[PDB]
Amino acid sequence: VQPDYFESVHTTWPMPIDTSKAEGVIYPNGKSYSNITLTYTGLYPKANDLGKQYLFSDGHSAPGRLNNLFVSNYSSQVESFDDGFVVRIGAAANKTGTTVISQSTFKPIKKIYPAFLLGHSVGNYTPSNRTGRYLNHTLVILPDGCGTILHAFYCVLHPRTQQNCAGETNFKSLSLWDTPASDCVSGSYNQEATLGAFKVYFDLINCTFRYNYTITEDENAEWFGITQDTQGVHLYSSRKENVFRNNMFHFATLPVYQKILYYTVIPRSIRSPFNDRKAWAAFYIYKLHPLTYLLNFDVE
Amino acid sequence: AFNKVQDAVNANAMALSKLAAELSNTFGAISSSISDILARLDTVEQEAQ
Amino acid sequence: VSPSSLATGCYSSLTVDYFAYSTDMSSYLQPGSAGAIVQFNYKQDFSNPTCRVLATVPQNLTTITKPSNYAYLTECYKTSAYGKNYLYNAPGAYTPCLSLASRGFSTKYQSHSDGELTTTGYIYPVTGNLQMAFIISVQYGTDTNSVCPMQALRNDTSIEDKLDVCVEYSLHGITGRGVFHNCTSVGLRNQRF
Amino acid sequence: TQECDFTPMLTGTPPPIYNFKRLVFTNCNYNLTKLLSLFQVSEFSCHQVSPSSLATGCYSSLTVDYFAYSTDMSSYLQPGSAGAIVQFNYKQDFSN
Ligand SMILES: *[C@@H]1O[C@H](CO)[C@@H](O[C@@H]2O[C@H](CO)[C@@H](O)[C@H](O)[C@H]2NC(C)=O)[C@H](O)[C@H]1NC(C)=O
Ligand SMILES: *[C@@H]1O[C@H](CO)[C@@H](O[C@@H]2O[C@H](CO)[C@@H](O)[C@H](O)[C@H]2NC(C)=O)[C@H](O)[C@H]1NC(C)=O
Ligand SMILES: *[C@@H]1O[C@H](CO)[C@@H](O[C@@H]2O[C@H](CO)[C@@H](O)[C@H](O)[C@H]2NC(C)=O)[C@H](O)[C@H]1NC(C)=O
Ligand SMILES: *[C@@H]1O[C@H](CO)[C@@H](O[C@@H]2O[C@H](CO)[C@@H](O)[C@H](O)[C@H]2NC(C)=O)[C@H](O)[C@H]1NC(C)=O
Ligand SMILES: CCCCCCCC/C=C\CCCCCCCC(=O)O
Ligand SMILES: CCCCCCCC/C=C\CCCCCCCC(=O)O
Ligand SMILES: CCCCCCCCCCCCCCCC(=O)O
Ligand SMILES: CCCCCCCCCCCCCCCC(=O)O
Ligand SMILES: *[C@@H]1O[C@H](CO)[C@@H](O)[C@H](O)[C@H]1NC(C)=O
Ligand SMILES: *[C@@H]1O[C@H](CO)[C@@H](O)[C@H](O)[C@H]1NC(C)=O
Ligand SMILES: *[C@@H]1O[C@H](CO)[C@@H](O)[C@H](O)[C@H]1NC(C)=O
Ligand SMILES: *[C@@H]1O[C@H](CO)[C@@H](O)[C@H](O)[C@H]1NC(C)=O
Ligand SMILES: *[C@@H]1O[C@H](CO)[C@@H](O)[C@H](O)[C@H]1NC(C)=O
Ligand SMILES: *[C@@H]1O[C@H](CO)[C@@H](O)[C@H](O)[C@H]1NC(C)=O
Ligand SMILES: *[C@@H]1O[C@H](CO)[C@@H](O)[C@H](O)[C@H]1NC(C)=O
Repeated sequence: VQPDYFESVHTTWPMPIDTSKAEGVIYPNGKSYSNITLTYTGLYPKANDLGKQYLFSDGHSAPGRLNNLFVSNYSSQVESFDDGFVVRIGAAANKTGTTVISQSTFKPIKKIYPAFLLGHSVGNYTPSNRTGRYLNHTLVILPDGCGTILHAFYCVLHPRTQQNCAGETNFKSLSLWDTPASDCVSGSYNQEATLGAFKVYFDLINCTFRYNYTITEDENAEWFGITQDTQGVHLYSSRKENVFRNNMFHFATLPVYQKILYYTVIPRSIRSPFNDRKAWAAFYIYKLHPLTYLLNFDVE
Repeated sequence: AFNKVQDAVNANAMALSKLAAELSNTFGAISSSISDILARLDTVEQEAQ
Repeated sequence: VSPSSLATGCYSSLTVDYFAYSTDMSSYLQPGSAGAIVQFNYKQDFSNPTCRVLATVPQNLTTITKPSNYAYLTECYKTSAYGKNYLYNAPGAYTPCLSLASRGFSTKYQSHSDGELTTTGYIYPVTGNLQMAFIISVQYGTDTNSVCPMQALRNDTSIEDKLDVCVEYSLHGITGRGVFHNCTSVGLRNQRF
Repeated sequence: TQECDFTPMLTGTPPPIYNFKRLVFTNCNYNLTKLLSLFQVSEFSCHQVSPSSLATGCYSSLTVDYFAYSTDMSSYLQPGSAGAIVQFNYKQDFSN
């Protein structure tokens, strides 16, 4: 943990919302329009909202060897949900750049899918006296399988009292890892490495559901979104066409009915080697607000 | 001619008086004030009022 | 909405809240009521079309078991430096004292406190057949597919022999009256309408 | 503002319907909670007000008529009823 190294003035590229390109807009469900203009009331971002930036990094790496992870304190930033949010995923994954760690090593910037914990109730970690512990049924959103699987489950999380493992006296954070070299050999994608590394930290007790979703990965623009209402939790994604990737469409409802109040982005460090590493992109989170928008639909 | 000048001034004043007075029509509600409807009824009755 | 229109028509979604509930406390569930039930236990939401049903479940039908008591909450508040601050239900939501109230109640007017929060419960025995309440709400027009009851299902028909005449239609639960004409594709075809 | 006096209604025997009792309150506070905790409501019906608004607002005067009455004769107290109860015992006023 050294969070002044990650959110420094190295990359820090600001990315506001451009409504003239309709960034972060959720499409209406059950219906379509063609070649018209109308007003629509819904949950939308504010125009020119800068949002919040998350910079990720490969961990500490010895020559030829793997060490402890280089994460921020994102596991101790508990944020207010309030209406849900949308995430711009890796817009800088088409140019050159470092992640943040190897300042003299530009590597081709891959995309990083975010991981989330979401809950109604929050507390201290006992005996570490650290805040940020979810204590009842918590919702877990995990990307897996080199970005081909989305796990979503709703369980009680029991901290484990091993070497630190998010439940000892000494407690850095929860932090997740993956290996592009061994876990991401083509032909055999190991789609449980993030799940297993998460299960090192926690016992999953009394899971009400366990859903798995197919994720479409490429290196173009990506938008993810989450809202809650009285029918449950809704998940939104940009489709797979390279044809108007700013439009988000509903792809999942989850039977979660108690009100989500808090969320936590999970700090990651994908444990590539030292010489042949991959540089990492950012992602950007923007909050939704009840707003009226004027929308334009083409004939498609 | 003087009566026509005063007639014009009065037609202008009459349009504004008739605008302001229609905000005290109850139209068959229990009040013309929205605040008293919100303070005296519940949500289902509030909507129809 | 009427119950007989739920029996002959289709809707986008159906939502059912249910619990055990004595029928002789029915007037505490009315909109406009003032007691502890609406304040601390359940407040009905009216933004969608909705129904409220009370019912008795008879002896040998179903595999529903009986609890020992009926039970509701009489108070929920937080203590402050000034005094009590009563926390009231939002429409459709759960009470903020729900985690405290999961500890159970053994006697009438038994309290449970954690930090600022305090809650008080009221129990009384179940006598005779069990009684239940159901809060039902429907949605129209928010989905490409429908929820339909089985008596409202008809087989299938075609339009290709009845173009340019006025017909009734029932298309994936969307019903009405209209004239149909073969055209060129516009709009997203995954959204169907 | 001293508090309202409901102890005539809470002690004694309630009267018959033709000889009903009336109480009138101005300029006082009354604790609606613990009044509701003495009785078990079987039904209510209101006209141009709701009971949750009586609990959260203020008014110039309150007026209560009260009598003993069997709940299974409730439909004889409805407005528009035809029997002996409205004709010879009690007729509800709908001005306020
Ligand atoms: C929700 O989580 C809370 C934890 O915050 C549970 O309450 C704890 O239950 C244990 C039982 O051994 C007690 O020792 C703790 O003191 C309780 N915590 C508090 C803050 O009171 C609670 O049980 C969970 N909810 C449900 C329905 O099980
Ligand atoms: C989604 O994927 C996970 C992981 O592959 C499945 O989790 C397994 O579920 C079975 C039965 O529920 C358990 O016996 C295993 O222990 C679980 N394994 C792990 C690694 O968690 C889950 O079942 C999948 N969801 C569905 C609906 O099939
Ligand atoms: C809905 O379920 C009921 C179950 O009660 C179905 O009724 C049964 O149908 C079978 C087949 O003919 C009969 O042998 C039973 O005697 C019926 N039970 C009763 C109580 O009538 C009913 O068919 C179902 N509805 C539809 C539209 O399929
Ligand atoms: C209205 O009357 C009730 C009595 O039922 C008061 O509640 C009591 O308050 C005292 C001190 O606050 C407690 O010691 C009692 O145990 C309470 N009784 C019950 C049954 O809860 C209530 O405080 C009164 N309201 C106001 C505003 O004074
Ligand atoms: C039931 C006791 C009636 C006592 C009458 C004297 C108090 C008058 C003041 C307020 C009356 C409002 C109470 C409304 C009763 C309905 C209760 C309910 O079901 O919400
Ligand atoms: C008890 C009804 C038996 C008589 C029905 C046949 C006579 C119909 C003629 C007039 C009916 C009007 C009486 C209305 C009955 C409701 C009583 C009431 O108002 O409380
Ligand atoms: C999930 C089943 C186990 C829980 C058992 C709870 C059922 C008993 C409690 C009944 C409370 C219903 C509301 C009480 C007020 C009333 O009876 O009118
Ligand atoms: C103040 C107490 C002394 C007066 C005693 C009066 C006794 C009341 C008995 C008459 C009840 C009248 C209500 C009958 C109507 C009904 O129940 O349907
Ligand atoms: C880490 O925590 C400190 C204090 O807890 C906070 O000031 C800082 O903003 C956090 N780091 C980041 C990157 O948010
Ligand atoms: C990203 O780069 C690839 C190849 O470098 C290119 O084909 C693609 O069009 C670029 N993305 C966009 C949105 O232009
Ligand atoms: C440790 O946590 C307890 C809560 O159980 C709190 O009261 C105490 O102040 C904490 N200790 C420190 C040094 O903050
Ligand atoms: C899991 O569910 C069981 C019900 O069989 C319950 O007894 C237990 O307390 C639950 N676990 C937790 C951590 O609450
Ligand atoms: C259920 O009880 C009723 C009497 O209430 C009786 O007529 C009927 O035969 C019983 N059926 C079963 C399966 O017990
Ligand atoms: C209200 O006034 C009383 C009288 O001084 C005081 O004790 C109490 O703290 C006040 N409460 C609030 C919320 O201001
Ligand atoms: C309707 O139009 C489509 C495309 O324009 C065509 O393929 C189809 O044959 C037409 N059907 C009839 C019955 O004319």
